[PDB]
Amino acid sequence: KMAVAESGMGIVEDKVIKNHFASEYIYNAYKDEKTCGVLSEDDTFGTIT
Amino acid sequence: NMLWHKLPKSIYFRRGSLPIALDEVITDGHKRALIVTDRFLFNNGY
Repeated sequence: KMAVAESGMGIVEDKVIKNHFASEYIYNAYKDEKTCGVLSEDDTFGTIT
Repeated sequence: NMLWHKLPKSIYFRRGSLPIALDEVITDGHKRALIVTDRFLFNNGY
């Protein structure tokens, strides 16, 4: 409701079911994907990633 | 009469050889296992 009064376009009823779709799809797939510290470990000869 | 010379199929040996050979018995199809051990070699870390 605060981006419609300044910008001058858009309807208020459609910017509400688009702000909720780009904030829970991005907390349903990148929840458990390790990107810190250690990723994997194969120990046939010794390597880490 | 006739003599012979029989042996196993394979003898892996050198310092640092246990975790690497055991990879060979899971790259082939083997799912279930069983172990035998003394009582002194179970309460410790062997």
